[PDB]
Amino acid sequence: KDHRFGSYAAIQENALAKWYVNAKGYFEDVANAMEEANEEIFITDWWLSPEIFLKRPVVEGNRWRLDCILKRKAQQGVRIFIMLYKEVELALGINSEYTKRTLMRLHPNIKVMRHPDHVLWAHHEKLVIIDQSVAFVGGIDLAYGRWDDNEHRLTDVGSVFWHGKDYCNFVFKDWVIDRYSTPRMPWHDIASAVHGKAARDVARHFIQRWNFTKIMKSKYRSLSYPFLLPKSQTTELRYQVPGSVHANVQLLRSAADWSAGIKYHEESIHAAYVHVIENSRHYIYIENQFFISCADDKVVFNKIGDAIAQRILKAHRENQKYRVYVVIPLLPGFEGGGNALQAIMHFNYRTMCRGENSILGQLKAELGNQWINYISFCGLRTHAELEGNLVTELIYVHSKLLIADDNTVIIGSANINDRSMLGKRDSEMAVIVQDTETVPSVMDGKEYQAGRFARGLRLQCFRVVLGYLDDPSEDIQDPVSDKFFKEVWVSTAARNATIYDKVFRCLPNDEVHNLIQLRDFINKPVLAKEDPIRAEEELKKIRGFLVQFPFYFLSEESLLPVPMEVWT
Ligand SMILES: *[PH-](=O)([O-])[O-]
Repeated sequence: KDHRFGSYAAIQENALAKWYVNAKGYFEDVANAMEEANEEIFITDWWLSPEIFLKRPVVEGNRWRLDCILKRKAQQGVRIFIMLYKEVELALGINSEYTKRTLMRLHPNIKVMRHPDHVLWAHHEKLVIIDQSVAFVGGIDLAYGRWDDNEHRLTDVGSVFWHGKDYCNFVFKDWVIDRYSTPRMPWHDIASAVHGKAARDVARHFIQRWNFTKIMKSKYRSLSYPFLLPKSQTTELRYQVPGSVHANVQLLRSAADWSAGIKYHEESIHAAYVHVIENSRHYIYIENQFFISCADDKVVFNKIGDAIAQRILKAHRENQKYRVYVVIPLLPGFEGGGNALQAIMHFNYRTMCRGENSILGQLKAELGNQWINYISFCGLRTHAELEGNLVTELIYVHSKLLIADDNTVIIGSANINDRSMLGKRDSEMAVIVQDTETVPSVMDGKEYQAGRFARGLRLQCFRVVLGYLDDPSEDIQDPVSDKFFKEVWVSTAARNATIYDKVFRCLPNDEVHNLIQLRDFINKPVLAKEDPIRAEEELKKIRGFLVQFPFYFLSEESLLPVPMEVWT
């Protein structure tokens, strides 16, 4: 049938849905949903690490370690199906071959596929579906480094939260791991759960890929790899994710012949994103790992960055208040080294501010200097003391999140880049949630009926990044007023950025325009070391994690050197 946005799935009205800010709650609920499975567990991952703990701090021994959960459910008769991305032979990587063997050795009811063969793009969706009745969709893999809570801690010297290989730091530091010298990289991300017919929609995507891959590879043609069947739409599971509310939901994906055997590619995530931006009335809030857009229909093609610029110019033309918040990582992570990092920085900046085609280029040409009233670009950072020394690290924004108007959300695996959005490249999954239940709220000082689901999630985002967890939240209730935008959002991002720059002289920043200035810069003395008493006094004025994004880091470098589309 013909569905909205050309999705493979219909709008499911009054579906029960949940959101997650960071992995702590997500992994706990996944663990409890799996514990209650009776028939089927389906898992997809870009990377899966079998020994991660889903509940922490650890008690009850290995009861909540991922491999032990799967094994005891398989032992009860639950059939477990796992699809892993097959990384290049030359990748240091994801170790999918080892992980497959580990998993299938736990019990015969556990069946694992890897795809694609290389003798290309990737499978990027991160899904857990239980009994085709509860499904989790997000940006969070069941993998090392992902677990985090809203404190985004840099340290763990008792090994209370990140045992062994789970203590990771994927930030580039070779411009030219041991937990006693080096802080971890915190993992900031977003996920969701859906129930009922919506969950059956997630299952259908997983079944389509499973059966497609089964018939395409010799090794999976045997009876031992079951042919999967969708649960009849006529028919649930004795688990409801606590905290869920009813809303209109719709599954969306990126998929194509190579990834799912469909003849015409699907790019319904992309379509949904452009639609939500175009129809927003008050604000959009983006947290995303990448920010590669602004189409020249030669090297970049997706329409999101141009939709943003054009929505702002409409607000200006109608003399309307409209805000765009953009939170991305301060540096790209690597999980080619430095030339890979630089290529992604090229395209992120190309979308933001480098070129007349940039978002800022387009706004300037029509708005000149008034662009500051409409958009703010940020990353995340934090600090701590490690073994008597002040340290800082960026917080990796791994999210793939769009919120509009406190009433519409898109959560999934798709990054703002062509790889995720065009549909023909990496395979991806997202869900759009549109509120049907509203609460009395405020929007530019005016009475406003906000959506239960989207407002709750936007407020939790705000609390995390602005520093209002467990605090009176009056200052953050209105997401578009001059008072909030200037005195809370833009002020926090500038204040924290200034403090971190002064205390740590950390990269990235607006002073370092070329790689040779970088080397000299980092050899200069650092206050955090020279006068820690004073540094610690200055850091007491930090509130939240938000920091203003530096437009001019490696300004003068041509950040390009492998085809371009690998980076875009
Ligand atoms: P994904 O795990 O690369 O965004």
